[PDB]
Amino acid sequence: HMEAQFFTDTGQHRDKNEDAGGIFYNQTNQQLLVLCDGMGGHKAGEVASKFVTDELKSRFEAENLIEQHQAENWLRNNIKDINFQLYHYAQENAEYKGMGTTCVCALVFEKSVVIANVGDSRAYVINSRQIEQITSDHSFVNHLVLTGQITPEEAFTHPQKNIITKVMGTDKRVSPDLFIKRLNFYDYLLLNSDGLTDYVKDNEIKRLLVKEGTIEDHGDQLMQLALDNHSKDNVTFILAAIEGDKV
Ligand SMILES: [Mg+2]
Ligand SMILES: [Mg+2]
Ligand SMILES: [Mg+2]
Ligand SMILES: [Mg+2]
Repeated sequence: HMEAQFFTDTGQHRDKNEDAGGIFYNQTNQQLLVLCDGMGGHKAGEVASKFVTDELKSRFEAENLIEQHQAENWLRNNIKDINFQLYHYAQENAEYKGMGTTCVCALVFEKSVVIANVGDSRAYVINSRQIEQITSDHSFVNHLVLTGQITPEEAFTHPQKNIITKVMGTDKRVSPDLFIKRLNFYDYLLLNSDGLTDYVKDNEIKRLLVKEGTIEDHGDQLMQLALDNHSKDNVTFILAAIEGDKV
């Protein structure tokens, strides 16, 4: 496990916080990082994001040991099952129909992390020289950027800029993206909702994290930066320190 902390804020421009997440431990104290952005454009976004977070917490705490070679399958299978359960929970309740959430999550190992992603929340690794986004946004504007139809600068003002193209809960099937990332030579692992990176640029995050400070120092400063940039969304992230391999 890593030293890690969860940070969330409703933001100045939202009535409710539909983001969710947490840092959970299984029976041998392995660590699972979870972050979910519940959909505000649809009903009951906080129900959906906390449904997925609660399910991942309960399922992970019931495990004794998930070794690195089992992690991709554990995450893929549990995300698919949770999506299935959430879809039918929504179908069975008219006030929830259409609800959904992103999910980015990470199982932590000594030398690596295994990440699953559905939606436009993000995972990054950062060191003093670079910041690498591990995940790829399942968003309509990312589709437009990757197919050459708009520039990445246009995506921030596009009328469909908040639309996402893979979401938990909205269909009985989902295909999460799975990533394995070696942690060697990185300093921080960051999971975040788009309320952060829609308003704070990658190089701003890198510059903040290369400064001295504890995880709580960095997280409070990073949260204040998103708010100073007038984020119009809920802002949530987990910041985790990667321990340099000792001599
Ligand atoms: Mg949301
Ligand atoms: Mg977005
Ligand atoms: Mg370093
Ligand atoms: Mg959001």
